[PDB]
Amino acid sequence: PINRGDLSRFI
Amino acid sequence: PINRGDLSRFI
Amino acid sequence: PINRGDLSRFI
Amino acid sequence: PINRGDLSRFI
Amino acid sequence: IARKHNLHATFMPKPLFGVNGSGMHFNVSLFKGKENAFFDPNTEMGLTETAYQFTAGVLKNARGFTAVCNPLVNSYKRLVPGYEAPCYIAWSGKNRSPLIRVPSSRGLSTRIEVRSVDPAANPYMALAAILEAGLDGIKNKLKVPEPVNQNIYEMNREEREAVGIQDLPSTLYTALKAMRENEVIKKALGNHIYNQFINSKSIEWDYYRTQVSEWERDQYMKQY
Amino acid sequence: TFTKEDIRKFAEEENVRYLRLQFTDILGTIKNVEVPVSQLEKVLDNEMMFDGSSIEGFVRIEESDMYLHPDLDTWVIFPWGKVARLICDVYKTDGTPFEGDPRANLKRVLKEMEDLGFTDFNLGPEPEFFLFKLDEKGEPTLELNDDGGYFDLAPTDLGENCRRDIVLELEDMGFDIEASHHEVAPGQHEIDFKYADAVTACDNIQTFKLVVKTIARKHNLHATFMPKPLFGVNGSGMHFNVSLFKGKENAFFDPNTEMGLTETAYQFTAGVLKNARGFTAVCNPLVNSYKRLVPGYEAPCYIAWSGKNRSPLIRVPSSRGLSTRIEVRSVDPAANPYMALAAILEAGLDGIKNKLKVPEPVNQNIYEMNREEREAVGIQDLPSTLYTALKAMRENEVIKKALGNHIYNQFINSKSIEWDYYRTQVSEWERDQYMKQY
Amino acid sequence: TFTKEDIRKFAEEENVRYLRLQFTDILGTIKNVEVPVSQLEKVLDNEMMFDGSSIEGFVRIEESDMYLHPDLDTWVIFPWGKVARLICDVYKTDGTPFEGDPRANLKRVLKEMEDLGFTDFNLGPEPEFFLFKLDEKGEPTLELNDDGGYFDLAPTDLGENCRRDIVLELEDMGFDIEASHHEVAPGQHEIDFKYADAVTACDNIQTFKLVVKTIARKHNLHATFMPKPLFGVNGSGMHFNVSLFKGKENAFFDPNTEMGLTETAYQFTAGVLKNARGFTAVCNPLVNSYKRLVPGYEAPCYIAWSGKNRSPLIRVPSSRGLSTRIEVRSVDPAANPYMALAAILEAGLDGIKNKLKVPEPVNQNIYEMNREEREAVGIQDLPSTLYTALKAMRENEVIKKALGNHIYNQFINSKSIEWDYYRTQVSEWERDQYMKQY
Ligand SMILES: NC(=O)CC[C@H](N)C(=O)O
Ligand SMILES: NC(=O)CC[C@H](N)C(=O)O
Ligand SMILES: NC(=O)CC[C@H](N)C(=O)O
Ligand SMILES: [Mg+2]
Ligand SMILES: [Mg+2]
Ligand SMILES: [Mg+2]
Ligand SMILES: [Mg+2]
Ligand SMILES: [Mg+2]
Repeated sequence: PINRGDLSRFI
Repeated sequence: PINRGDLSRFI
Repeated sequence: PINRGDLSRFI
Repeated sequence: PINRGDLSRFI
Repeated sequence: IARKHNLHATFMPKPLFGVNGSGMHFNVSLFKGKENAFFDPNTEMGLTETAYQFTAGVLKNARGFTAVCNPLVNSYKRLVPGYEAPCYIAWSGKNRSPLIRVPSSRGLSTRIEVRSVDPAANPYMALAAILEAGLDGIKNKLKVPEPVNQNIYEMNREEREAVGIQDLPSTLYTALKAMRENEVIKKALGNHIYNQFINSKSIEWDYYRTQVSEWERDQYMKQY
Repeated sequence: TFTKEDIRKFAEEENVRYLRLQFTDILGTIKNVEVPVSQLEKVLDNEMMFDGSSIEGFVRIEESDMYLHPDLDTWVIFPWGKVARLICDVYKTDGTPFEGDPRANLKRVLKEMEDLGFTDFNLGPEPEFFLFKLDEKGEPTLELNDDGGYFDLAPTDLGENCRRDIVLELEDMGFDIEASHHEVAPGQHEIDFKYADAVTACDNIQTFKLVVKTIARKHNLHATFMPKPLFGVNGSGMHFNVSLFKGKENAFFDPNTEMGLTETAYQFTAGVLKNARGFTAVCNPLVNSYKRLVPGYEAPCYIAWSGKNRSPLIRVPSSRGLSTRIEVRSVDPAANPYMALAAILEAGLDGIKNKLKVPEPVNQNIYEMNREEREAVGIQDLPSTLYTALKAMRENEVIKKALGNHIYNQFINSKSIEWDYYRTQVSEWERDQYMKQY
Repeated sequence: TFTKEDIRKFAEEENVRYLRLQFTDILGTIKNVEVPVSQLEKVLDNEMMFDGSSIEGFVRIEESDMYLHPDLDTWVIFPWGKVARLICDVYKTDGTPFEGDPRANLKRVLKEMEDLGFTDFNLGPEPEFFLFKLDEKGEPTLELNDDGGYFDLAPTDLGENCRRDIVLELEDMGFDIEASHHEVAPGQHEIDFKYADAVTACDNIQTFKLVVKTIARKHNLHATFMPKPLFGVNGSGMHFNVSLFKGKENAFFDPNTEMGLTETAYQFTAGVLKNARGFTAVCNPLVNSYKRLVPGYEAPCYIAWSGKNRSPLIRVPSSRGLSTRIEVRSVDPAANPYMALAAILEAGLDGIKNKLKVPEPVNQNIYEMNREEREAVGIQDLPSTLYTALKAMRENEVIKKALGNHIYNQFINSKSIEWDYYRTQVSEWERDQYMKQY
């Protein structure tokens, strides 16, 4: 995902 | 990645 | 190394 | 030292 | 034998997250008398119109028998992209995760591979459903859609549906919903087996849906 | 502004009993000489002597003798008798400033900038830091102080509120805080300063780091400015908003063009983009720094500028008028503020006096682009490792001119030694991937 | 040599009940298809089908269908019904060999070498490995099996003697062992083979790795061929002693010159030295491999040849006559034997048919030389990281010719992905150095 940093809660 | 299953060692 | 004392962080 | 590998017992 | 070796053998479709699941791909072939009905000895591709009708029928009713071929709640955790398990209804001769694959073998060994079956499914019921779908395609003379190739990897669900590629059900609840709307699966299973399977799976899903998962407690309970 | 009489009066009324003569080395570490207040006169006479080789960091060889000349305008009293500090420049025994002092180097760069007609170079930093919990033994752990998100109200009001205490203590010390907020990663915080002149801005950055590290210890926490302490979450950056001024007037502001950017601003950003690979090592001096420069966490990975993009190297904020500025986002909080600011200013001036043409700004249709197409368009990539960053730095003349020969050589030697020590280590990742597969 | 009738007789008399159709991928991993002996006929008809995309390793996308053609000369029965193995080549559905198979690529390279007048390319490897102790759970620990030194008699006679058991089991299987000894680092061992033809030598290397890993597990140990499992001690190498033959005669031997080296040998070593940076990635394919390529542990770090030196890239042993050979010391046991041998042979042939002039051999007065003076003399350095090694490999045409387009592209993609995953990790060294100093 382009916004990997913003989805850190799911990963 | 398309081949996520083959890259499971790195993740 | 000549300055062994100053490089103690790396050793 | 040049022979660091041979002096591993001391380091 | 696994218990003999101080091990535990499991046919669970997806025991571990983030790794490949377990499948039970079915290579099926029809025969009418010492002769494979799928083999065309004259065509370069080597597939009979009967084989095309069979795969068209299997593709047509794929949503219908998904619940029988994937009967567990955990089964639909295997049907996620990236682990070679099929996620949409398509056929190909060379693709990463096609629902139906046609192996390069010909002659008496030509066959059609259905890859959605997992080892937790009942073999008799899954085989009956697949055979009934194939026969429904055969006796309706359905036209098989175009095979998919490498340029489907760059396609969202909207474009895939615009082309005509339907998606497999993503949950056991929606799989049962789809199964309740298909007549071929009911004909394959018989009324008694159909009703008992639907009741059992509805009860199982009802028990599963009320559980509070650890994922919910990790995501919520501090953010809300 | 302060004079000797003001310092004596402040010492007398406030009962100052301890003095910290504060300076910095080429690695950005805050160094100091402690003195009793009875030595105050000797401090004000520029007669305090110290090694001076400590400026070299860990590559120092021979002990020297150098004098400390305090800057009276940097006087401030800590709120924790009392302790006061003075930021001092380092002078050789011949009365001339030491060429290895980053503060003197930045002053020299500003002085040479003043010959181009510009009078001020204002900097506003955006330093981000992490707060970790301490264990029973007092060592830092890997658990964060909270679990908030971007602009969250995580440390609400009661019990630690370390960020609020830091802001209030900085305000009591005489700082100018613009705003503060929770950062994207859990336990990550950001405090923003109002713009100030270059030397004052770098001094404020150093003092802010010291104050944050003190107050976090007061709250049983550990504050770190490490660029990438944790894998898989956002890193910490120190974005620099810079602006040029030639006399009560922003040189980047165009009051007629609807864009509002002067050709001088375009030349400045063209020069910064041209030499971006040159000063990457100075702005990202740690091995860990290049673990932040990975895609997906808003850190810049290639050389481009934009007004609206996820991770551009240079961003132009929508503000105009006297507040128009250019934001360089590759800087991390571990960088030396004086050296990084000098490098950025030198690159901008090199672009200005060469009348370089700024490339086209990037927009949304760059997200779907491989490195080959990006290079075909003309977008270069930042160095991915400290080794390659040093390789690029050795090929740039602007960075050498900005740093001076002494600082340039010492920095290159120090970073080469650090990389050499890092490269021989066997990581846990290697032991996990191999030793069973091979 | 064996035929179908010989295989059937061996299966009948020895009561073979299990067959292993063995092959390898581009990463050197030993892959196999298991079969019951009742399928033996179908095995001998070249009709066994399998995926074939497994040859691509972890970058495979789509499942293919490929045939296994066994080589009857590789038949051997394991000493542990019984289990037998056959090494098979991979063929496409059109009856032609798969271009992605390293064994077929090496065979093609040898076939094209045969057009130059040379008939045989003999290889003797020197694989070194480490033996670690297992814990209660059966996982490998970091404790070594013994504490011996160079050529020590550490595992004396009673209790494990894993090296002796490995040698004896290999001898029982029909191998040709020259000698074995304890290596420099504790728990490190080396077993040497007599020279054999290229394909047979690589097959023997694969079988040796399999046998060592099995027997070490038998002795409650873990055998690893990782290039540098432990920091501060010697790494493991797989030095390749190679020799060219054009008809019952060594092409490297000069019976008249006092040195005893033919101009062909000088051209071969010149070609290997010229393209050393090109094939470094293939010969050192792991990230950990370049942790072995550090000074002080006898691993080569720069491109040079000598007859007597601590760590030359190419060594010429004092043996002459039919045993004269050239030793390439940069190869590590984690490398794919077929690909590394093909690259070395292609570099040597490139030197031969271009009549390159070998540079001067290095001697004792190179130990006191920095990299600048070494480069001024003409000694290039090997790539220090896998990233830079891939960069160098992308600029060499000889390695591409040796590997073939398919293998070249797949190897580059796999190694780029591996390095990309490695570079984003935050190491424990970074957390030790930083997070308190910054
Ligand atoms: N590539 C394979 O044969 C594995 C298939 C995969 N396990 C699945 O669930 O279908
Ligand atoms: N969005 C933000 O302000 C965070 C920036 C991010 N922490 C960086 O490293 O640049
Ligand atoms: N002296 C030896 O034979 C050991 C060689 C050393 N292990 C290497 O990595 O090359
Ligand atoms: Mg299959
Ligand atoms: Mg921020
Ligand atoms: Mg910003
Ligand atoms: Mg050896
Ligand atoms: Mg050797």
